[PDB]
Order: sequence, then C-alpha cells, then structure tokens
Amino acid sequence: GSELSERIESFVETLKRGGGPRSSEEMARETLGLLRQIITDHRWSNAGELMELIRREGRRMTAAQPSETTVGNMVRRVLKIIREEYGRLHGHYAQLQSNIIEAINELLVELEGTMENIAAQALEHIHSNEVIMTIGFSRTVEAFLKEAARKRKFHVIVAECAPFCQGHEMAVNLSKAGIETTVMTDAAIFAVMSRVNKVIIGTKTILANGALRAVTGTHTLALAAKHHSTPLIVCAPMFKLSPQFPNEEDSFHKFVAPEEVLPFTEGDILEKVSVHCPVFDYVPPELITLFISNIGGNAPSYIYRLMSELYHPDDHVL
Amino acid sequence: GSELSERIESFVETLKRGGGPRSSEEMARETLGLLRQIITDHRWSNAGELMELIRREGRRMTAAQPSETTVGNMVRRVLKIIREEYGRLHGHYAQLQSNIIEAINELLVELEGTMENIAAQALEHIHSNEVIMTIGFSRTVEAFLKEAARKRKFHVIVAECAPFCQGHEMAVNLSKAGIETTVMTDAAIFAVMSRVNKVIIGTKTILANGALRAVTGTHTLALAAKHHSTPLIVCAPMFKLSPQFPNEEDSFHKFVAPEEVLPFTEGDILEKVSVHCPVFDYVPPELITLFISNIGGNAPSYIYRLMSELYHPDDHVL
Ligand SMILES: O=C(COc1ccc(Cl)cc1)N[C@H]1CC[C@H](NC(=O)COc2ccc(Cl)cc2)CC1
Repeated sequence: GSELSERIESFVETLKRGGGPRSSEEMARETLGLLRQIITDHRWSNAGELMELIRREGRRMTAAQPSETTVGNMVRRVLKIIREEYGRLHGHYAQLQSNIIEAINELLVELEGTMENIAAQALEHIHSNEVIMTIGFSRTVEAFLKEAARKRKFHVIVAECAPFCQGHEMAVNLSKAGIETTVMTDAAIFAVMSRVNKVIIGTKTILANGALRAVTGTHTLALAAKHHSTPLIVCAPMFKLSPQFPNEEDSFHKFVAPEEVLPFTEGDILEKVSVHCPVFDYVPPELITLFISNIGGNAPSYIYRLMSELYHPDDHVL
Repeated sequence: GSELSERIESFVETLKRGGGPRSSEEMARETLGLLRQIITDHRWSNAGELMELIRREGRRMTAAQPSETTVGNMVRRVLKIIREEYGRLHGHYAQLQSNIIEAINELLVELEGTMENIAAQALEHIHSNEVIMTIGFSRTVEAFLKEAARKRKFHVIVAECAPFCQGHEMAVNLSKAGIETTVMTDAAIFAVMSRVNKVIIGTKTILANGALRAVTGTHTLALAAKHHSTPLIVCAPMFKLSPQFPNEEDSFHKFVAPEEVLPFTEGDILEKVSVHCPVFDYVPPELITLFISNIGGNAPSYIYRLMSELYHPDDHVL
C-alpha cells in the first residue's frame, strides 16, 4: 500500500532522472523484485485484472524512460509467463499465485547465470593472435574477453564511445587482466579497420527485426566491418530483446545535454549553433552476423523466433 | 646473314617449344640483343623500310608464342623509339643508326635497374607485423619482400599456384631469408583471406585497360580481396605493359598438357573426360588497387598514360 506505492514512485523517478542502477542486470533484478512485490501484496479475482494492473503499472515505467526498454520487455515477459500459467490452468487464487512465485524465482535463476553461460561458450569464438575491436563499455563483452584470454593470447582494440569517454574504463579493466589493449578515438575506426579481424560489441536493445541500438558510433563500425567483410559478434543477454519495431514508435535515440560535446565556456557562438548529442544509434540487422546469448549463438534471421518464444503479439503495444 | 638468320630461327623455336629463358628480364635483354644485332648487320635506305622489317620479324615471334607478350611489346617500344628518332631527325644513314644504338643501350641501362628501383621504393609500402599474401613465383615480389624485411618484421602467406607447384620455391627462397612464411594451397585462399591485410602479387602482362594476366588462380585472390576490401599491390616492370586489349584478340590463356592436373595413370576414365589446364587467368582492372613500377606507384586508372608515353597507336596490330 504505502510502501508499495512509495517504492514504485521511487523507481519511476529513478528512471526519470538518470540511469539507476548502473548495471542493466541489476535493473532487471530490481524489475523482477518490483513485480514480485506488486503481486505478493495485492488482491485480484481474475488473472486479466492482474494483467491490466501490470499493464497500467508498466505504462508509467515506459513513459518514465522510453530509451530503457529493459523494464518494459521484462514486464512483457512476466505478462506472457502469467498468461501461460493461466492457459495451463484454464484448459485459482493461491495456486496461480504460487505458480507465479516459482516462475519468477526460476526467471531469477535463469537471469543470474546469463553472463556465466556467455563466458562458458566464450571459448568457441576466440583464437590465438587475434585482433578484436569493441566500442563503449559493457560487462558482458569484457567478461567474454577476460574469459577468452584465460587460454588464448590475442589483442583487443578498445575504441572509446566518445560523447563521454566511458571506454577508458573498459580499457583499464582489460589491461589489468592483460589483454594487450590499444586505446584510440572514434575518428580512427575505418583507419584501423583494415587490421581488425572481428568486431565484438554489446548492445542496449535488440529490436524485432534483429536490429539493435547500442553505444553511439557503432553503426559506423558496422558499416566499416561490412566494407571489410568482418563478422560482427553481439554478446547480448535475452532481456535486451524487445518487440518494438524501429520505425513504429518515436523517441528511438536518447538525447542528453550538449555540454559533453561542446562546453558552456565556448562563448557567444553558443546562441547560433544547434548541438545535438545522441548517445545511441540505429544498426540494421543486415550489418550483423551473429548474436551471442546464454542459450547459444543465434542469427539476425532468427530473432523473430525468440520473439515468438518469449513474447506474445497482443502485448507489443503494452 | 647466316648467323643472323640462325640466331633468329633459334630464338623463334625456343619461344615455340617452351619458356626460354626462364627469367622475363633475361628474355627482354635477349630481345634487345636480337634487335641491336638485326639493326647492326643489315642495310636500309629509308627508316620505314626498317620499320617494316622489324614488323615482319616481330610477327613471327608473336605467332611463335602468343602468350609471351614481352618480346612483342619490346619490339613495339623499339619501333616507337626509332619513330621518335626519325621524327626528331625529320623536322640520315649513320647518324640515325648511332642514335638507335645509344637509345637501345640507354634502354638496357634503364632495364637493368628496374627491380633495383622497385626494391628501392619497397620501403614505403610495408610496415611491421603485417600479413602478406602472394601467389605463384616471381623474382620482383620476392625481391620486394626480402628488401622490405631488412628493416621490418612481418609475415608472408606464400600461396602456391598449383597447376605445378612453383610457389614452393618462393616459400623456400623466402624462408632462407627469414620472412616467417606459411605454405598452403589454392583451396584455402578465402579461408585465410579474413586475416590477410594486403595482397602483393606479380603479373605476366599488363593490358591496355589496366587489366593483367598472371599466374592462375589470382583472379580468385582478387575477388576475395575485393570482398575483404584489401588493397592489391602489383609489383610489375614496365616491359610487361602491352596495348593488347582483352577481348580484341584470341589466344589469351596459355594451355599446357593436362598431365600436371590429371596424370596418365588414371585409367579408362581418361577417354570420356575433358581436362583443361590454363596456367594464366584474366584479372579486370577494377579488382586492382596499385601498380608498382620502377618509376613510381601508378593507378589502374593511369595505365593508358603509360601506354601513350611508351607506345604508338599505329603499332597496336603489329
Ligand atoms: O600485434 C598485433 C596488433 O594488432 C593491432 C594493434 C593496434 C591496431 Cl590500431 C591495429 C592492430 N596484430 C598481429 C595479429 C596477428 C597477425 N598475424 C600473425 O601473427 C600471423 O599471421 C598469419 C599466419 C598464418 C596464416 Cl594462415 C594467417 C595469418 C600479425 C599482427
């Protein structure tokens, strides 16, 4: 009641203001915690009433941060789980609730071992004396690299995503493990791409076409990799996979303050300039070769089957 | 007279039977020796009579081995040299002959230092820790590599041209110099092409389009390099440049016995099979990035200017 609405309002304002928490897996765990806390302390007669309640509570989290699709498609996965439980019990008050409890607990068991399974199958994609190029900062790709370097000796080009230099942290965290890393800017991507053998990047949101949004400037890396014919490896979990079509809804990119691009101390020329800072970008699925999830490697021509197995077509509007 | 026609007949039968001599530079030096010997021991009143005599003597060498264009376009270069001498003396018996003597001597002075100038400018195209892939056997490319390895440390993939494995000699002659070479077949070209940074090949004949014939299977290497966007380096002298257009005349490829592909001890299935062995292939000029001659690096969109500076348009039929 009071604590429920208090924590819901706190989560909504946390998604409205900034990125809280920092890890997307931690935000997914807090999303499952919010959904189990909202189903354990409420009352319903029909399962469709709970479906409408979860939809009404998810619309606010979607309108809080539209660029954060993880809470929205996790709400949609929990909606499909509750729909499948109502379907298997339809062909109902405490038994359905206990089934929802054990299913969301099984979802946390599956979600805690996602990066572990990605690091487990990391060995079948990296050979010795290999030139790797990445962009931005992501825990999945650096875990991939620090597991692949346990038995193999290779090189990683840590290209920074530079609206704000977050890839320096990835370069330092790899060089502490000894991956023989090299730091450059966004302007040397195609200049170094003639020596890059594979492209291993992360993403923020996998779309329904197999398209993906990620840290900005990676569409340029995908174009240079398609020019030089190198395969792209997308190490991405199964909760960044969303049924939002690219040109269907607006607010695709996330815009931040232009201070990180052009500072406030520039002068009188700030009045007559328009400085936009997209921290994301669009990558079409034909520029992608392989997706790496915790269940195995999948093609961009196979994301629709995971969409059918994880999502329901009457929930794509939410 | 007798010794002249004897040596002409010997050179004609040597070009009819096989490849004699083995080096193309040695054959060019013997071509200039044959042309100076045929002009020093004969009589003419007009320069056009000598032009028709050199044309009549060059038609036999062209019909001897049509795949050996070096003697034909060297005869054509000497024809343009004698035409320019007649032009500068037109705006004449011993002075024109002495001018032809000093011009062909200057042509030998320019021809002896071709591979030396290619090895001199070899340094501005090779960097350290580089993956090079070659095909066949050629003295220019191996001289390029053994000069480039005097100050740089890199790797060469010596892919064999395999109607008959001649690239093994190139691999041994490089591994005696320590280039850290690797030997494979023609079937692993696109399999290894995802780690190849540059393609450095030789050629047999540069055509008028900028197209080239070389040791066979290099069109496949050019297609794989165009797929993986690596630049092609053609280390080729300025006497393999000929005005013969690709689709203009017949007998482009040189066919040899099918014994090197399928042996005589195969059995009864040799009666009902057609085994063809082209030891050359066609490479279009859009699959080529850069030509390396002794005067400097030139584009495939610049071969026509060397054609205008070295050849005359009334001599392309010969
Ligand atoms: O050391 C590096 C550093 O790479 C970079 C560092 C920085 C930048 Cl900006 C770009 C690239 N790269 C090595 C990676 C192995 C390669 N190849 C080999 O060592 C051997 O190559 C072979 C050998 C055999 C075959 Cl069949 C194919 C390739 C040499 C260059």
